[PDB]
Amino acid sequence: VMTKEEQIFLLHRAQAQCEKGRPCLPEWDHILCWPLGAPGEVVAVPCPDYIYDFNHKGHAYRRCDRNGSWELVPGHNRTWANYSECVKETREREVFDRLAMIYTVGYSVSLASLTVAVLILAYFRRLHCTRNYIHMHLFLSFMLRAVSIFVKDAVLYSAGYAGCRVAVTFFLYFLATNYYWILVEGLYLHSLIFMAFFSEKKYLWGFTVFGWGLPAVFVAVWVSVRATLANTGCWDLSSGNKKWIIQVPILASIVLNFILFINIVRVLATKLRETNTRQQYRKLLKSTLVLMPLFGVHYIVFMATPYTEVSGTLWQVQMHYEMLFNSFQGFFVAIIYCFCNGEVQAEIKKSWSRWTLAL
Amino acid sequence: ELDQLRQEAEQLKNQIRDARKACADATLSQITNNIDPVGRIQMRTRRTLRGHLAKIYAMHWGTDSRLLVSASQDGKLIIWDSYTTNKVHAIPLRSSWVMTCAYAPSGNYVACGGLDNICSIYNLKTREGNVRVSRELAGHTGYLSCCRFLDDNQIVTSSGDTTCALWDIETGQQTTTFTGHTGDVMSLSLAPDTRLFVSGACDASAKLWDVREGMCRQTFTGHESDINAICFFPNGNAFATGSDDATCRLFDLRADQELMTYSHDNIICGITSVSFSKSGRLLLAGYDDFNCNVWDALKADRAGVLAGHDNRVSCLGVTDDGMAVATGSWDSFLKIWNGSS
Amino acid sequence: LSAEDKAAVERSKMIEKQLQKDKQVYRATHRLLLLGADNSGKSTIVKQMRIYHVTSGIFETKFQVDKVNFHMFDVGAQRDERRKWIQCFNDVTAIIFVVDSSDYNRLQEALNDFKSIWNNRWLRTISVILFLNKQDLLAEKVLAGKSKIEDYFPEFARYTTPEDATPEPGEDPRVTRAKYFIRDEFLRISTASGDGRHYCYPHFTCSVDTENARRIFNDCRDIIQRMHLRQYELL
Amino acid sequence: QVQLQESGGGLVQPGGSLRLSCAASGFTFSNYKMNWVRQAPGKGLEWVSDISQSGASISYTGSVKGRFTISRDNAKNTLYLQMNSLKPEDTAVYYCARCPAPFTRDCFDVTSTTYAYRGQGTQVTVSSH
Amino acid sequence: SVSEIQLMHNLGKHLNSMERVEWLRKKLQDVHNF
Amino acid sequence: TASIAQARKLVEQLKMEANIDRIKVSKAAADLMAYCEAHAKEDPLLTPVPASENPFR
Ligand SMILES: CC(C)CCC[C@@H](C)[C@H]1CC[C@H]2[C@@H]3CC=C4C[C@@H](O)CC[C@]4(C)[C@H]3CC[C@]12C
Ligand SMILES: CC(C)CCC[C@@H](C)[C@H]1CC[C@H]2[C@@H]3CC=C4C[C@@H](O)CC[C@]4(C)[C@H]3CC[C@]12C
Ligand SMILES: CC(C)CCC[C@@H](C)[C@H]1CC[C@H]2[C@@H]3CC=C4C[C@@H](O)CC[C@]4(C)[C@H]3CC[C@]12C
Ligand SMILES: CC(C)CCC[C@@H](C)[C@H]1CC[C@H]2[C@@H]3CC=C4C[C@@H](O)CC[C@]4(C)[C@H]3CC[C@]12C
Ligand SMILES: CCCCCCCCCCCCCCCC(=O)O
Ligand SMILES: CCCCCCCCCCCCCCCC(=O)O
Ligand SMILES: CCCCCCCCCCCCCCCC(=O)O
Repeated sequence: VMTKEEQIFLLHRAQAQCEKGRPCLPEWDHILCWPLGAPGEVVAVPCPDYIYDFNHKGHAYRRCDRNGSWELVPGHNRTWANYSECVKETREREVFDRLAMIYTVGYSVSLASLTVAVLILAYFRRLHCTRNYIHMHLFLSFMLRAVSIFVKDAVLYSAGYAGCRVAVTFFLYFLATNYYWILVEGLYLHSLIFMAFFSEKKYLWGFTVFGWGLPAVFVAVWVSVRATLANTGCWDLSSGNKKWIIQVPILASIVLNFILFINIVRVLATKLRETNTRQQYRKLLKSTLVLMPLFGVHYIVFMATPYTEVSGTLWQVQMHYEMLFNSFQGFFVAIIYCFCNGEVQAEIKKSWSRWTLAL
Repeated sequence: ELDQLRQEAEQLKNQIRDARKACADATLSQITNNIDPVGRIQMRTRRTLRGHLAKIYAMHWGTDSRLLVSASQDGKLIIWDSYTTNKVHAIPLRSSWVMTCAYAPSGNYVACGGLDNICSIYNLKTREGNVRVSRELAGHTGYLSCCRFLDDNQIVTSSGDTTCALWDIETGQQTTTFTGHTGDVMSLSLAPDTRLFVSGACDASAKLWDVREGMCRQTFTGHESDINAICFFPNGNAFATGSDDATCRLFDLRADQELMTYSHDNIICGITSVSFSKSGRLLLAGYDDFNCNVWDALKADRAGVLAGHDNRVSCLGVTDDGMAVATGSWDSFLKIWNGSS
Repeated sequence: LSAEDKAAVERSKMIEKQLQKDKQVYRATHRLLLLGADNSGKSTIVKQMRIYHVTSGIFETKFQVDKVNFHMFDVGAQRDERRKWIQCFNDVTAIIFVVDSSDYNRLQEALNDFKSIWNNRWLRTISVILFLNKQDLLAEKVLAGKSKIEDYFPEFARYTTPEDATPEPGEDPRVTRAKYFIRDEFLRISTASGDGRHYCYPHFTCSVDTENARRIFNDCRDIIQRMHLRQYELL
Repeated sequence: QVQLQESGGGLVQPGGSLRLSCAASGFTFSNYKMNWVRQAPGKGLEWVSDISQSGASISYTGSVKGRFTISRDNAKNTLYLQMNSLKPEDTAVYYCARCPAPFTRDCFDVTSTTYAYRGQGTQVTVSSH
Repeated sequence: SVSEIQLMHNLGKHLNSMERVEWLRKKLQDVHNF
Repeated sequence: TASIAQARKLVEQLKMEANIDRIKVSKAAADLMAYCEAHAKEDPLLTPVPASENPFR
């Protein structure tokens, strides 16, 4: 589609094109170089053809009446013209508002649960460990992603100002960091299971650097590309294929995390077979379901889905599925790894019992 | 022959039992009903010593009530500053399976030992401040369970071979050998005068030994299981012992029998360490339930509980001045407790 | 902060750096415990792993497998009573239990010892590696036929070889039957309790095969992986 | 003081029956596990049978499985071992041993050379005359 | 694809377009008379 | 075997413990009570010391 700004630069260019029984002197109705004028002229000029709207087919009927003098049937008016042949969205706005509501509720619930879990894990010192450190990092990344999405929704909705681009780049960076932390979780799990183990549990600094820097690295790369090549208005509008600079890394991370999840499931099944049945199948299903939200397996559904049109079943179902699952992932992970964890429950029980006995 | 010997032994045991029962005119719990109760005692953790990697097995306090040594099975013997928590020395041990440590009364030497059956003594006042093994004591056929310094040249040690020996650091050879136990000697406690000391073994029996003479004077068999801990009353006339029966028993040398028994139905876990306060009124005993209890030495009532450990409290020591109590656990952390008004 | 306090803090920081180095070196290493009666080939496996590398109280033997250092301790001089010093090994990586499979008359003693080590209060979370050592002697005794397990174990008359048995190609059905019967007798004691927090890894050993080190390495790797997995509540 | 006094023994024809007994004192007999041990002439101590605190779980060695019956009376604090169909190989001094600690499931060193909480045992000789 | 980077792009276009139409309605209402 | 030697040694030890001047529990308990009452004020644990003197702040 044309941008409104381009459609008025076009009209300015169109306006400038002709800047400078009776044959009349056109009319120039703030749109179109139509120099037609004649004693009894029926002027059936075609549609603008330079405007994105006003479909090109058909013709703007107007009339130099008799004598070549603009017809005017309505009293006390200046002229008359059948400039309606050319001229002859709520569902999109409704679905967008519904997506906004659902994913906002989801992100708010996730933020609440995640801040609660972060406070819990930070208070108890016994839980301080590399695993809990990465869990707190993931929770903080989710919370920052949610807050950045909120700020973006507040700044953009409800021309190249600084706040717009700042909010856009912050949201992009926080989303990238969240995805990279989701990937680092699976990377650390695979390390502890396979190739490593008998090694260390401390590549911790390296994992943190990979989770924080490289997101910022390619985010700054994309920002520089956008500011040097196009730099047109806010950065929320796609201009060319430069959008893939931040999306290709995210897709690579998602596929790598899915492969790591498959490998972990295979290792778990092999080990369950080793130590030994319907109970074995039930335990394997439970473990798989519990590990699913950690690796973000739901992203594998629409990973390779292209940019489908808005008025499409695939687009709508994808948007619903994503805005639901990606939003509730924070809540699910928070629950699983802070209320369903035996160590956290035991620590909370101990603290509550000691507080009650002291009081 | 053996039949007559066993008959004579049983007759002498019955005679000793009758003699002990004849003097049992009144129990401590009966006369102590007119003494004011101590009430609930609340203590908080003032210092949290961390840095150990393996389960802490033993510790000992210094005569100055400032420095303390903690022994862990990680192969390290660290000295901690109870006030500022700063570490003074980190002695690397040759044997990682250390089970006990001792701090010299003068603060010049420190001992340690364990499954290696060797008592390694390290000097803390070397010429260049480089701690090194001053003397290695060998000869015991069992794991070194406990040791306590009598002076800068003599040290008593207990081993799992059911025998204790009086060592000489200058020469490095046993001076006196104390025998009579049938089970593994867990720990011992020296009297304030260093002339007599008591020790417990894995036979539900505790014996009194003479350091100068080396002869057993009295034997107490009030417990039902192995005696793990033992502490001497500040005056040197009585002592309490901890056993796996979840019950502490106070024994008197003059009466030659038990005075009080400290146990609660809810407690069914074994006892790990015991200690007497400066006055002796408070009997602090560690338990395997991840916490420690403070028992009234005169009322036999739970005055308080020192909880907050992630594992069993393997050791417990009170300062010479009673300013605070140190309790170590297998969680690699050592907690120092002290009450406030 | 006074000068004395500053010097003390500097000494404490140096000690902390030394302790951090020691912590790295310790977490980089693993420990093991070797148990078994005198009739078992404990010293044999000790010498085997020593010469290859791949009074006293306690002996120590260090060997490396795939750049991983392992420490195995063997009781050389200690009293018969083991209820006390056994608690010291409540945090080891695994307990290597060697048994003389050819000693029928003493097999019950080994079974009782394994049951005691398994049902201990402090060894509830420590895995035990069961090595059915001296398989050649067991095979020779079974082929001879002079002594039969039916006398020492009457229930053996009804035991059948498991379906998942993988016997040595040149192995007689009787030898595999007897060895799997012993393995199942040990497992029934190992599997009678535990709730899955600690497992047993039985293996057939002869005290001369060089793969003992590889077997111990694999057992330690499996144990460490299962422990890491239990932290995530996946097992 | 903990003491165990075994009872029963003497000459008994092979294949007959013999009932042993042990008197417990100095401890709460109900809070400790009881195990039977014997020492055959020329051999070391060997485990015979065990009985739980309440007697729910009972086990016997393969040599005496189905031949001996172990039972305890928490009220009387006495342990019994009903032995029937004795064999000449059963000749051994039967010793009664107690678990070192209460409320536990493992009898570590009940069959030790110098156990502390065990009785003197009684002579049991299965010989045909 | 990234569903959140996409939703942002899709909304950008709806909104701009609307401005392209609302502006179109204005020039229509303007050209109705003038 | 040293069984006879051990039996004879135990008999000798019993006689040493039998011939001793034992004291009634009434007096032994009274001494401990008097000791606990005398040094009660000198026990920082039994009686909390003000924070100004307590070194463990
Ligand atoms: C039940 C929980 C634990 C799991 C499922 C997530 C919940 C929160 C989801 C499932 C269905 C969702 C609703 C589906 C449709 C709409 C209509 C929209 O115009 C406003 C949001 C609203 C009302 C959603 C709110 C969130 C919702 C209730
Ligand atoms: C996704 C990452 C992690 C792996 C693949 C390499 C990345 C960096 C590659 C793959 C495709 C690439 C993009 C393809 C095309 C364009 C359009 C051009 O006008 C600006 C650069 C830009 C936007 C590229 C930037 C770098 C890019 C995103
Ligand atoms: C893409 C979405 C919708 C579906 C994916 C389902 C996943 C969870 C499925 C697909 C393939 C499955 C694996 C296939 C084979 C095995 C080997 C077996 O010994 C243990 C289970 C295990 C390891 C399965 C675990 C679950 C698994 C990974
Ligand atoms: C798994 C790792 C190794 C590789 C992942 C491959 C990624 C980069 C692939 C998989 C699906 C692909 C997308 C599939 C379809 C389209 C629509 C097209 O109009 C633009 C490119 C675009 C948007 C592709 C970009 C690259 C893409 C995201
Ligand atoms: C680092 C922690 C800070 C947490 C940041 C989240 C605080 C909520 C901010 C939400 C702003 C949303 C604005 C919506 C539009 C408006 O009401 O003006
Ligand atoms: C370093 C900590 C600071 C935390 C920063 C987050 C504080 C919230 C700022 C949100 C600003 C969003 C502006 C929305 C538009 C508006 O209302 O003007
Ligand atoms: C959350 C996972 C289970 C539910 C599946 C998510 C999508 C279900 C329905 C999506 C709406 C599809 C659009 C067509 C019309 C409609 O149903 O609203």
